[PDB]
Amino acid sequence: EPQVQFKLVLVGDGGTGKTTFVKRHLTGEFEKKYVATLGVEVHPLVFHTNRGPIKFNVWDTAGQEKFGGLRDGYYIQAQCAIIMFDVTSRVTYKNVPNWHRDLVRVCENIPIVLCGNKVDIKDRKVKAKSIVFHRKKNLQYYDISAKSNYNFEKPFLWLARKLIGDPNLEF
Amino acid sequence: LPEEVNRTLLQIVQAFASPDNQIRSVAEKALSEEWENNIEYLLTFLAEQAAFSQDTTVAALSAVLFRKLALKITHIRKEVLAQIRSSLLKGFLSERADSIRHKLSDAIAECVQDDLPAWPELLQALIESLKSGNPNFRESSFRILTTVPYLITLPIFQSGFTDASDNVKIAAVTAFVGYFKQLPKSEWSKLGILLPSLLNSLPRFLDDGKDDALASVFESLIELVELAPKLFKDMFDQIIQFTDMVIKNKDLEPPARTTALELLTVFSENAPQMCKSNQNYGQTLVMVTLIMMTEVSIDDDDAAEWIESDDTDDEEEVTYDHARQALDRVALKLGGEYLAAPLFQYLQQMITSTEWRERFAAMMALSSAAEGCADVLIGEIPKILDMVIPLINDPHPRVQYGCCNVLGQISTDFSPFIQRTAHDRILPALISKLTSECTSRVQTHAAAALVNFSEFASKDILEPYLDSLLTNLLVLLQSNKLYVQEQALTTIAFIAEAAKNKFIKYYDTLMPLLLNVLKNSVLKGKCMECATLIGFAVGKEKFHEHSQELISILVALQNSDDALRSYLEQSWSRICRILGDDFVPLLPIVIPPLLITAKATQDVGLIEEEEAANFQQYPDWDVVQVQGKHIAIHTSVLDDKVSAMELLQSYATLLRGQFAVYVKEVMEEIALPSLDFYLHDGVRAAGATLIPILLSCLLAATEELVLLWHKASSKLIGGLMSEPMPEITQVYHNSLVNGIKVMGDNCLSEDQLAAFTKGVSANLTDTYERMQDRFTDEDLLDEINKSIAAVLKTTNGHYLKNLENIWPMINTFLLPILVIFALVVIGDLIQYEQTASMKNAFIPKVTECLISPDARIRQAASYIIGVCAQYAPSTYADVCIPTLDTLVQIVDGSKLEENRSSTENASAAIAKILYAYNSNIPDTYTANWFKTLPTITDKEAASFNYQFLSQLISNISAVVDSVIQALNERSLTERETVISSVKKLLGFLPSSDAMAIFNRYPADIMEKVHKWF
Ligand SMILES: Nc1nc2c(ncn2[C@@H]2O[C@H](COP(=O)(O)OP(=O)(O)OP(=O)(O)O)[C@@H](O)[C@H]2O)c(=O)[nH]1
Ligand SMILES: [Mg+2]
Repeated sequence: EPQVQFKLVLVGDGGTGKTTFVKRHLTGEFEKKYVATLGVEVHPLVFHTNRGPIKFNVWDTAGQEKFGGLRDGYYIQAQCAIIMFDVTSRVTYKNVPNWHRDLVRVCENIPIVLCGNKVDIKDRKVKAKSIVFHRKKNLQYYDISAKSNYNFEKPFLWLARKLIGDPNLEF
Repeated sequence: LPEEVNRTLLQIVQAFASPDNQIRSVAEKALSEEWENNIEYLLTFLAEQAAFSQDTTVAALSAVLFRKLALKITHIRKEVLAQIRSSLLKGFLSERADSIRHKLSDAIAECVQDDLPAWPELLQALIESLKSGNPNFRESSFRILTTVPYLITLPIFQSGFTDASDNVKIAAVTAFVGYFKQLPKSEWSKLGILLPSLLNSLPRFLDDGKDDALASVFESLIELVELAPKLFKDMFDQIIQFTDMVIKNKDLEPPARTTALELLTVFSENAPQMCKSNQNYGQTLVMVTLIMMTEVSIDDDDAAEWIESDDTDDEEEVTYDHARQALDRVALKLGGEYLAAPLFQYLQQMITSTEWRERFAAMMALSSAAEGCADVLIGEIPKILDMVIPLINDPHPRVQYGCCNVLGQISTDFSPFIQRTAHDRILPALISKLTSECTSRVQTHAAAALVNFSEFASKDILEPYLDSLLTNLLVLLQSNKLYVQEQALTTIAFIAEAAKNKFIKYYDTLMPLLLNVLKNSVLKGKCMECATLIGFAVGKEKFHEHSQELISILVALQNSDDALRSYLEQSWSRICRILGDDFVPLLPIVIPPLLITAKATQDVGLIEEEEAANFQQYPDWDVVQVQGKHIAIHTSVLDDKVSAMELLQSYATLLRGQFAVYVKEVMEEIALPSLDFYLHDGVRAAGATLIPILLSCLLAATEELVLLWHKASSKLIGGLMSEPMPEITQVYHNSLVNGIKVMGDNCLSEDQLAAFTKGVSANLTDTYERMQDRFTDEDLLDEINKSIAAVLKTTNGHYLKNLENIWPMINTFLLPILVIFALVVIGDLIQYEQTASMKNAFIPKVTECLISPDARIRQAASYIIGVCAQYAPSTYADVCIPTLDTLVQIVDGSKLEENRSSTENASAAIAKILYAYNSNIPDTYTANWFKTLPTITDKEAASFNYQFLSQLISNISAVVDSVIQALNERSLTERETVISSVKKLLGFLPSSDAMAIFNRYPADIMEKVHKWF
């Protein structure tokens, strides 16, 4: 039904919360256990906007190299992307440039949102100060939390405005 | 390839794309499981597809897969590598889609390698393609040189930077920077010379109106500054002037302007001395960030939209947000020395503009620069307030909010000096923004800024402003918007510490406003907390006017569908501190949830190797490795267990006998099992402190007590030998002490006394050993002293027998911390004439200790000599009476803080000897003793001295004063009889002689003296 739909590739280090983030959108439930994704899982997410139903086909990829292997082949014909990292794990932020690099290898120019997940957790290792890759690459950045729903929709809303090219789009 | 192979692979690669998980999973198994035996065929295929397939999806995927699988090329037969190379290259030079040529180039790059054979046909293909009339050929060749910069090892790049295709230019620049990225510095000066051609190419992008492509070039240039800032030295002014020009041209789209800003910003992070040696940088940087910070509320002069929204940031204000963090970043790197001047040159101007956006911008710019420039601005502080505070009343609410922001920010950044010197200007300013005349956003932000200020302000400074603060915040409390209610409750709770007394005044209007908010988990909790803090502040009787309502909302809140839950518990607890035993009927509502949590088991489970690598993503769990295995505890759950126990313990403490109902269950299911929580010492400690408190709860209510105590003591004692943490061992002795004190006389049995001795010895032994390796140790031994002593007393000496078996250990200690220990033990021994067996083993060392240069050793020593005379009068006279002269000397910096304690025990020690052997002494002595009064610091000593003073009854004014001093210094107490003896002496003197003695004393101690005599 929705006639406006986009391939969205969701990448980032293992355990940063990518699947939890998507499941939360899909069903509203929060999954507590970590069950690594194998390769990719494709989930359609439909947003009801003031410009109609917008569908993001979310390609939830595997962050653990051992389950990835061919991840890069999922990038093909993606129209937008989310790079996720974990605000409580400095290493995930340190890998952001590698994720970014690989995505643009395939998807030349395409809107990308950088998300720092798990801001619901007390001891932040990646402080707002640290986070500046978005400035060096013109990416949109957001703090998010799959657990508390903080800025839950911001990444999709931003991408929607960008891809429809209408700043008045509202969810 | 065989034609069969092709259609199987082609199907798989096509299916590799379904968004559909089945079609694509089937192809996934097929690739991974069916396709060392087949890999060369597969690589040869995917290279063929990418090169020759007419289908775009297939061609792209194959090129991408080929590159990916190649890194998973060196182990491939050379005949096949060559064929792969040749087809990739034929593909490249044929007719292909742009994005496919890009992906071919990516795949080609995976075929060039240090260990791989030379491929001079590639080199030749690149040079030709760079001269092709097709941009995509040119662009794609640079892309290859980017990925494999070694192929590079001048007119090519200069033609590149100048190319009519933007795409080619961006790729030229990308390749140019990639060289520095990948090669060592020794190679850098070889392309370095090209930087001016590159920089000189830049104005052309603005002429053609190609600012998106400019942004990409700025991205590359940003990377280059972070690698080789010095390369830019000669043209630094030129790049500064160029970025300035871009940013000011505000018909350009944001990306060229935001990336230009980032280019500017990044010089401060990578060459601070370069920036500092050039006044142009500072001036340009401040100017451009100021201009961008005015780009707010565009096409909305009233700020209607901003006034109507919540107190979060508007993410549409991109350039503004970028400019804020840029100015902050540069200021932090360069300092105020360098930036204050250029900063202020501009602020002075913009504070006075007729455009509101510029008055705002000025506030936000100061806000951004303040921390980094603190080294200078912490002194130009009146000047800053002279600019800022006038704007607090700007006709425009966003300029107002802006001014609040600065006052908030600098209250933090220039603290505590700003609190001392500008409270008189800052507080009234912020407080005036609280009135409901102002807009919601401004009231809220001013209220926030009062928190920054209060954080580092003394209660004395805040005091005259509190009623004003409070009356205004109550009005904020009545707003219909939650972000104001919440911020108001944050401030009232921040101020509740000071206003502990000024609530009674505001109570009757505040408390119902609070109850209405409760009738936003964060809101409700903060509201609860204000409510119960106000209730404590105004005391129980006034709290009763709404206690029943508050209670019933709390009860409903706890039983409704975790930040809040920690507020309910703290509040329930504060209500208990108000209500006293009137809380009793609430227990069955409040306690059971606490019991559930406090009964969590330690949950240790086997994690699997590999699963341990990822457990790093459960932060409530912790993992340890034991042998070849890993085990995990749910640590968070056990922290919560401690939390619950801390609450149950403070319930038991407050409610005394009233808590008895819970004692057995809490004792047996919570306190005692907690002693076995081997992975978690918080638990173990909480378990131990609970024990004596539970017993004293059951005692106050009423064999059960005895059973529980026998169980609890034995688990405590058992813990002593096994416990790894000496901090915990100290808790267990403390807990035994406190238990013995609750339970009384002869509360331990013989096995217990033996098991205790072993424990003590294993603890003494390890303390010795830790210290023959080098407060923690002093304190433990302090407690072991207490438990030995506590145990001695309940046995009434009988523990003397056990005490021996460990006498060698004690004796080693005797011959400073180990010494003090031992001396203190021996004093306790004597207190309970059956120690003769040991007299000979210690008095030589005790008598030595008497004259020790260490006060603490003398103290413990003289105490021993004094206790000898008191409890073992006759088995010790050959010692006490000789040493007596030594004591008269130790007695004489004696009356000085450091050794006041030691000389007071000696004093009491001689008073003890004088008592035991009353007229069997060779009497000067008692007059010596007397000159050692008053006893004002050691309480047990003072207790004996004034008893002895009272047995005995020129030196009357000194007799009286001796007692006045002890009472007033609170060393003998509870002002509870030597006074009776003194009043009799004063009885035998006239009205006027009696009076005159107190003539020296000031009013306050004469008030007390009247109530003493
Ligand atoms: N506290 C907190 N936990 C989170 C949040 N997001 C995810 N988690 C937890 O983090 C763990 C990892 O989540 P996943 O979503 O499976 O991680 P993933 O990024 O999909 O990992 P891969 O599939 O291996 O690439 C799970 O235990 C989640 O419950 C969050 O925002 N806050
Ligand atoms: Mg996943």
